[PDB]
Amino acid sequence: TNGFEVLTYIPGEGHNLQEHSVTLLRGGRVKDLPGVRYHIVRGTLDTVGVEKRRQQRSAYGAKKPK
Amino acid sequence: MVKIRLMRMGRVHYPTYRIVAVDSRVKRDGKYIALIGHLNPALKENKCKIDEAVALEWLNKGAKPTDTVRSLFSQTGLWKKFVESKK
Amino acid sequence: ANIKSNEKRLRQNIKRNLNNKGQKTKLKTNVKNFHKEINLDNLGNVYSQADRLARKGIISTNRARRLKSRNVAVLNKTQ
Amino acid sequence: KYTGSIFKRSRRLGFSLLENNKEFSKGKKRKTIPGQHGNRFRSSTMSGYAQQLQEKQRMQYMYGITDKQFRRLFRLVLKQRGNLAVNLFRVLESRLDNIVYRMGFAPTRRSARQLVNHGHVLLNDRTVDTPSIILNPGDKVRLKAKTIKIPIVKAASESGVVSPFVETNNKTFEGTYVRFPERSELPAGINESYVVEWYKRLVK
RNA sequence: UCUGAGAGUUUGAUCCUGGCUCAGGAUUAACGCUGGCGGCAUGCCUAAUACAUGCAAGUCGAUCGAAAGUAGUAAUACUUUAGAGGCGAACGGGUGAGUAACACGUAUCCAAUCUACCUUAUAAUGGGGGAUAACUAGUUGAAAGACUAGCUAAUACCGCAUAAGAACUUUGGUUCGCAUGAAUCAAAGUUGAAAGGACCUGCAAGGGUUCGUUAUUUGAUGAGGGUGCGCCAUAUCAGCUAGUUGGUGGGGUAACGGCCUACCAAGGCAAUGACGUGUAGCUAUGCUGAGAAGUAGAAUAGCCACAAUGGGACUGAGACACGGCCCAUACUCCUACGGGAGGCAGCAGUAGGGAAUUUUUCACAAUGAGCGAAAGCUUGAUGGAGCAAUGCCGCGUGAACGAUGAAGGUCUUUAAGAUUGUAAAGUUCUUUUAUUUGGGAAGAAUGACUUUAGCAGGUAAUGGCUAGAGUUUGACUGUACCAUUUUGAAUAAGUGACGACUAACUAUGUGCCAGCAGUCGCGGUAAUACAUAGGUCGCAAGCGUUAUCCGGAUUUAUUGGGCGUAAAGCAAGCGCAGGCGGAUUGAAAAGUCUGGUGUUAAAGGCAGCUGCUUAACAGUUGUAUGCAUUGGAAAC
Ligand SMILES: [Mg+2]
Ligand SMILES: [Mg+2]
Ligand SMILES: [Mg+2]
Ligand SMILES: [Mg+2]
Ligand SMILES: [Mg+2]
Ligand SMILES: [Mg+2]
Ligand SMILES: [Mg+2]
Ligand SMILES: [Mg+2]
Ligand SMILES: [Mg+2]
Ligand SMILES: [Mg+2]
Ligand SMILES: [Mg+2]
Ligand SMILES: [Mg+2]
Ligand SMILES: [Mg+2]
Ligand SMILES: [Mg+2]
Ligand SMILES: [Mg+2]
Ligand SMILES: [Mg+2]
Ligand SMILES: [Mg+2]
Ligand SMILES: [Mg+2]
Ligand SMILES: [Mg+2]
Ligand SMILES: [Mg+2]
Ligand SMILES: [Mg+2]
Ligand SMILES: [Mg+2]
Ligand SMILES: [Mg+2]
Ligand SMILES: [Mg+2]
Ligand SMILES: [Mg+2]
Ligand SMILES: [Mg+2]
Ligand SMILES: [Mg+2]
Ligand SMILES: [Mg+2]
Ligand SMILES: [Mg+2]
Ligand SMILES: [Mg+2]
Ligand SMILES: [Mg+2]
Ligand SMILES: [Mg+2]
Ligand SMILES: [Mg+2]
Ligand SMILES: [Mg+2]
Ligand SMILES: [Mg+2]
Ligand SMILES: [Mg+2]
Ligand SMILES: [Mg+2]
Ligand SMILES: [Mg+2]
Repeated sequence: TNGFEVLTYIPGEGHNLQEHSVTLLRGGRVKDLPGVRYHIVRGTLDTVGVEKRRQQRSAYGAKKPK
Repeated sequence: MVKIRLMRMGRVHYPTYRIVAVDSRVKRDGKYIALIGHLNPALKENKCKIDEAVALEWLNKGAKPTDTVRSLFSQTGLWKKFVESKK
Repeated sequence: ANIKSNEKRLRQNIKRNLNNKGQKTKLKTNVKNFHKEINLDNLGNVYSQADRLARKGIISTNRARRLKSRNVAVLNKTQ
Repeated sequence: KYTGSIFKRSRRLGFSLLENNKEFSKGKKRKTIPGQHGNRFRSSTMSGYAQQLQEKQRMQYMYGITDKQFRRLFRLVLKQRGNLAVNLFRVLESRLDNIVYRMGFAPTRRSARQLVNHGHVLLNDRTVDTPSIILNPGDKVRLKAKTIKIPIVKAASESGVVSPFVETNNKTFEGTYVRFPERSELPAGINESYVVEWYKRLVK
């Protein structure tokens, strides 16, 4: 929302990003890629959740199987 | 224009008052000059631990009480001492 | 967005300003006449206007006092 | 709010609620740590943190307490005079639901908590519903009358088996308590004092 | 009587220097998953961005004319208020934009000040005059209004007589001071006040209580000024200042003052940091720390500043005035196109910005304010109720009995077996929660007012003072809570982790692919680090992740570190200012120590106690720190 361009890793297996989309970044720092220092909160706004996940879901954003 | 009056310092659904000499234009629950003594709406008896010392000085100085403030003075008998000291 | 008390107060102060301005102008013209053709006679009139205005509040009481003291200094120097 | 598998946690730590009712059982007389990975090696040499945390759980599971409640009580007892190693033991054993079980009017500790929560217990001069009130030796904690007739009073009225620190005046169910519990009435299930130091690091 | 925990990580392995990360707390928090309730508290950190709509300061007929309405044959009785007048609208509420300095905290001197109402005490409250609101009529308009001419009233306004005391001077005394200078007279000169209302008695005349007024007197509160000390970063900002420095006479201000003026001069500040830049409301305090201190200035409380932006002034005791006035700028809106209206940083709410922060609520019932004799009246202050796990605290999803082992799931030590697991199934019990029934408060354990009783002043009457009786008043509220009230386990468990730091491991799938990660690092076809499953562990109506602050960090080391080989001794010297410095004697007492007094607002801090079922919380008493003044000590 400011005027800063940051390279943010999409933390998960599979994404719906289509070059033009809105994301809700958080804090972090992936050690493999140099320069990346942010993570995308999954399953919050336009970005979808990470289904097919039953472990540590509260972090990736998946509705309780119930 | 010192005015002996109250100041609410309790909590939700539980008031608690303190007789205190304060100016008229100062907000309630703000700054004051001298402490007289506290009050409790539900202390059953002795509800007003009065001072009986500086209060007479401030009333002699010309402090104007309030309706509820005056009320407290009368059951103990402070009104009597003030009026007879005036006389 | 307006209060009758405020509106009424404005309407009253116009009339008060007119009357007080008249009183102030008399004092100004009187002290100037006095110090013009200096004469112990005038001095009295100066006292009357200054004291009267000071009581009514129109003029701050201290200004009347300083005017009174200072005007009397000129007479003693000249007499 | 509590676990519903007390056998499992008692089997893990190894110590039950002092009658071995959850250890004897009617089956297999199992005294191994639960789960598939119970009959393995690497038994001893628990780190200081490991044994301290295991021991800390023992203290707060013997009574059905939440750790946050434990921190509150420790913060309370810490400040007073000095080496208060006689006070917090009385404080930890002063729980109201704990006293009813030591009173001999409940089959189990957490069942006594349920009766406390349901309003079947009284106090010297008032009534008690919350199962956390800190008691002081001297209060005539008299039992209810409409609960003396309920279809579960039989073992309840069998309080002849009672600890010496809970005096009842048997058959009158007065149930006061004096002569605070010595370490003898606090068995080797949890009898250590460096758990206090564990909370000293974690809780100021 | 205080009072401090460490570990992982460079190397084939070791020691040291050294940086990074973690274990603990905390917030005005946000996000993901999940979600039952109650007691407290908090809740636009961003756009001082713009605002629809509705409320947020009025009151007195016991100041005054008139008008209107209801009764009355009338005289008149009662009620109501547009307007004149008094008082209050400068309090209270909100926001922190600006501000780096007497803004603020602290201690002070105001011989350099004000203060309406309030306190005490002391003289008066006599008599006249001229006007204008409301009203009528006319012009101009849809209306707001505006203009013109007449009519009235006073506690509105303006003269006059009168000064107990006042103010300004004159005459010499007094007591003097800190330099200007104050303090007190005795006499004199000069100057200067106002208004009545209500009620009782009295044939009347007259008298009286009370409210109010003028002139004073005492204090006190509140406001204003000056000064010492403390109070950010930056030299990759070295000169700044021409009303700036001083004197003279004058003007102005509540007051001193280049605050202003005319003249005479050339100074003032600055390396002990001026000036400039950037940033920021300050403080009591919040979080953290063993301590020294670091950090943010939530809530609330003191002080300052501001009210769309920038100026000016009236009224007033007090404003240069948030919801008063005038002007300009910007912006929006209405119009019948001539003219106007506007300021939510008051309570909600809307739009927008944001990762993100609530009712377009009820009542003055309690506390507080303004006006009133009371009746009262006005109070988005205030008190409640909504909303939100936002934080702290508390309670629940059940109790007993119950297989040397139901089914299912996961491993099978290839029949056996384990493990989930008293978990479950099943037999009984209870209802904090949940659904009916009956009762039902606390706050209003106050009260103002109005008939009585008594005292009490003055007394010829009325008001004030205590007791009893009454009207006695509730938004919360048929709410908290209570009872053998019906039904019934019925209405209630999630999240992180399991290689080490760090409590807790196996299988399946994948095969340097998909993915994890706070650090070391896992994945190249036998992965306890990935995905799924079972088990287990850490928490719990909360759990993780992210952001920020402190500790750990002795990692800016005064307390409390180093400079040969690890970062760090200028290439060396002459050296002003600064810092330090031989021995003895005397005085003073600036440091230093100690006694007395004043102050350091309240809340918070620590200890004790009380009250809420205990707690959280609220109240209660205690509890320092520094500064100034005064009296001593004399070792350095
Ligand atoms: Mg004036
Ligand atoms: Mg290595
Ligand atoms: Mg940590
Ligand atoms: Mg009216
Ligand atoms: Mg105003
Ligand atoms: Mg204001
Ligand atoms: Mg407020
Ligand atoms: Mg704000
Ligand atoms: Mg006044
Ligand atoms: Mg007249
Ligand atoms: Mg005259
Ligand atoms: Mg008059
Ligand atoms: Mg000069
Ligand atoms: Mg700012
Ligand atoms: Mg430290
Ligand atoms: Mg604050
Ligand atoms: Mg703030
Ligand atoms: Mg406004
Ligand atoms: Mg608002
Ligand atoms: Mg505004
Ligand atoms: Mg009220
Ligand atoms: Mg909560
Ligand atoms: Mg809790
Ligand atoms: Mg059971
Ligand atoms: Mg099987
Ligand atoms: Mg009541
Ligand atoms: Mg993971
Ligand atoms: Mg795994
Ligand atoms: Mg640190
Ligand atoms: Mg440090
Ligand atoms: Mg070092
Ligand atoms: Mg070197
Ligand atoms: Mg050298
Ligand atoms: Mg060198
Ligand atoms: Mg030399
Ligand atoms: Mg030298
Ligand atoms: Mg204090
Ligand atoms: Mg408190």
